[PDB]
Amino acid sequence: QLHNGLDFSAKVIQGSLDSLPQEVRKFVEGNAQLCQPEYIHICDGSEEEYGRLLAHMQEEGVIRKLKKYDNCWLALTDPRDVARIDSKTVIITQEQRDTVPIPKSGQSQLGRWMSEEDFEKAFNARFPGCMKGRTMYVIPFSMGPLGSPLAKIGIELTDSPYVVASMRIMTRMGTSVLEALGDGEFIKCLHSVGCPLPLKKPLVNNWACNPELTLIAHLPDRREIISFGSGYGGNSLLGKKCFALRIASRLAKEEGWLAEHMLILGITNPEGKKKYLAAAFPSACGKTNLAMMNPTLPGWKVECVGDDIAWMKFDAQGNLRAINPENGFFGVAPGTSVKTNPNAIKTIQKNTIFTNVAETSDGGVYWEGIDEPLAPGVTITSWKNKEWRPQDEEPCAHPNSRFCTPASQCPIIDPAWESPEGVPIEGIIFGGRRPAGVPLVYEALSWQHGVFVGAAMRSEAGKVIMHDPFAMRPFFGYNFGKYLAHWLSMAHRPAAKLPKIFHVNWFRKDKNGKFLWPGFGENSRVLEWMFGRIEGEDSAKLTPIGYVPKEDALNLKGLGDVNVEELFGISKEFWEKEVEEIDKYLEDQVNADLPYEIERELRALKQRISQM
Ligand SMILES: Nc1nc2c(ncn2[C@@H]2O[C@H](COP(=O)(O)OP(=O)(O)OP(=O)(O)O)[C@@H](O)[C@H]2O)c(=O)[nH]1
Ligand SMILES: O=C(O)C(=O)CS(=O)(=O)O
Ligand SMILES: [Mn+2]
Ligand SMILES: [Mn+2]
Ligand SMILES: [Mn+2]
Ligand code: NA
Repeated sequence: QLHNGLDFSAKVIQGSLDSLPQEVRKFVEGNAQLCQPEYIHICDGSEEEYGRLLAHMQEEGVIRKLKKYDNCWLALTDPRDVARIDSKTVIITQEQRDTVPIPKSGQSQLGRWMSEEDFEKAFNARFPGCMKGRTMYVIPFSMGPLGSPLAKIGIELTDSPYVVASMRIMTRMGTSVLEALGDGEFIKCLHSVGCPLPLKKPLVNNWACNPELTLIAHLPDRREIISFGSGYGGNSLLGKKCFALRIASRLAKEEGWLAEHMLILGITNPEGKKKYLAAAFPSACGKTNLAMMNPTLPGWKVECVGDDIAWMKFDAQGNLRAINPENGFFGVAPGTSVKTNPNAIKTIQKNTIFTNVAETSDGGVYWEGIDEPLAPGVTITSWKNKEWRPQDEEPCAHPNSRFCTPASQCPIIDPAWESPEGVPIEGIIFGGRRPAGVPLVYEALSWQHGVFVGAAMRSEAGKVIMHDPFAMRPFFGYNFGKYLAHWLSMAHRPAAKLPKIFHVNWFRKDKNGKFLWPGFGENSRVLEWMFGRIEGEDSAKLTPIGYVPKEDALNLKGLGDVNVEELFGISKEFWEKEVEEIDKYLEDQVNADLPYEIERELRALKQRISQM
């Protein structure tokens, strides 16, 4: 330097720029030059750092301590910033077609491309000076066990202490990650709440955000994620959806693996045999309930590897090995109860951050569907920081409110959940909310059929049934047609042991709007059937849509009131409509990039339905 504006050492309040690997230093200092933070804090991941940052947020009114529990905390947000926001989420590539298929007639629902030129303008209108008066925290983090051949490293720069705290839970972060990285590659993650000091606009609820300029961008060819204006969830905790789905799905395509919106569980039967399964359901369709299931069937055990994201790669032996790249659960709070998710209830009463839930007067948490009475006298403060009564029209918790809890605390966390080699997946499950037409469970006829089943996924949002292929509609890092081809190519991998593919529906309803299946821990009975089918058991009957359980194949003991005929009913009329809708969707949305085999599976299903 000819002056003193490029070396930021004097502003470092933890760590040392000299200690960092050369490329990490360049990333930090270049963005410090741009965003103009007051200080730079290089995170070490220590309990001391974590304790002190929580206390600082507490001092500032940014979080409250939940005194009923052990080291639990509550953040209430600006109501403008409450959710991952797909409408302001983009992927930048040279050519649009690499990001989304060019649709035949419509607008793509499979992604949102932005040109390099448009992104440069958007970036320049946002980031220069955006951290003025704030600390830039440098978060070194591993997605996956440290040392796993399947793990990847990120560096997230943020001006949000809430993001630091939450990333310590949801990733493996701190000094050991810098040491593991050395001069290797890493995903560059840049985040700002977009509220430089002095504040140009009012701060609502002590929650810094800039909704008008919110933009969550992914630049896969530059290995960069750049996020501005939201402090919330998937928009700010950049390891989770940004990295471990959007960027990682593209990396996966390049490198021969898969990055999916799937839980991973281990299930052990009464004969002491264990298998791992993965399942892809959309948001609001119960991955976290399944991943942590307390099975009702005697002698069965479920253990949780992860509840949301799976990274999977065939090894040299042909086994599909999966890791959970996360380090915690970022679970939807409302609807979580002792009956719907008793293992979550156990997990979240220590070392857990809650966002947008209600607070009880004794310092506890509350939400819709907690299904748990309060003692007379105990009152509730809503997520909008107002007194709230059970008879009020508004909910006490935001519908997308979340807990953020360490995975190591889960009482059924799988003993191999941090195994660097991953766990061998033997079945993959698809599913969504279908109130009509779709049976409780069916099994695909082939790998190709099963990829089609993933592709054809639909789920209830006046009710609207929308498409959500592979539970990845918000999350494809690249052209969905090419993603299909990538999944199909797995069948041609020498020695591959391709898992059995199933589709489930927990949500079928009778004519009165009542669920036909009780669900939750009773889903263990469906898992039992899958288990047997993986073992080769003669428990399946062929239908037009795939294999279903034979009469009397499901254990229905302790239920008895279940209407199996309606629950497993397959209507020609319904399935004719269904195939037409899938046809129209794939034709428009995937168009010139629809693989031959998926078109063939569509034709085959239409043909089988035609013979009913
Ligand atoms: N009827 C029924 N509902 C279920 C079952 N399992 C989960 N649910 C419902 O699914 C919702 C909870 O699922 P979420 O935690 O939002 O789903 P998720 O897949 O983990 O979502 P993300 O965390 O956003 O990826 C609640 O409405 C539950 O009542 C089931 O077996 N039967
Ligand atoms: O939306 C999902 O599927 C999530 O798991 C929440 S967030 O991480 O996108 O905020
Ligand atoms: Mn979940
Ligand atoms: Mn999710
Ligand atoms: Mn093929
Ligand atoms: Na707040």
